[PDB]
Amino acid sequence: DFIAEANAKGWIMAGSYFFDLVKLNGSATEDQFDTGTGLDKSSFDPTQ
Amino acid sequence: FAIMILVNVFLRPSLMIIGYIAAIALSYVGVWILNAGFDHAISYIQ
Repeated sequence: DFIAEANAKGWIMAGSYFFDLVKLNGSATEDQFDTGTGLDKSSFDPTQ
Repeated sequence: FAIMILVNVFLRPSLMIIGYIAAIALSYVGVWILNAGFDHAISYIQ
């Protein structure tokens, strides 16, 4: 979709799409575990 | 050998004035170049 604005946009910002272009040409050449569960934040003190 | 220098010393002052005023605005516009693209130039980066 970025191409349409690039047309409405000009050529004096071409560089700012550089990593977008790599996102395209590269695509032209181209066990699950829970993370952030929060059980680590629990606590257990035996001395209490 | 006198020519290129005699005009030289007679032009220079006005010339930096010419390069002064424009420069103030130019760098002005320069900032906005950045404002034109920076947020889109860091899109995937952020």
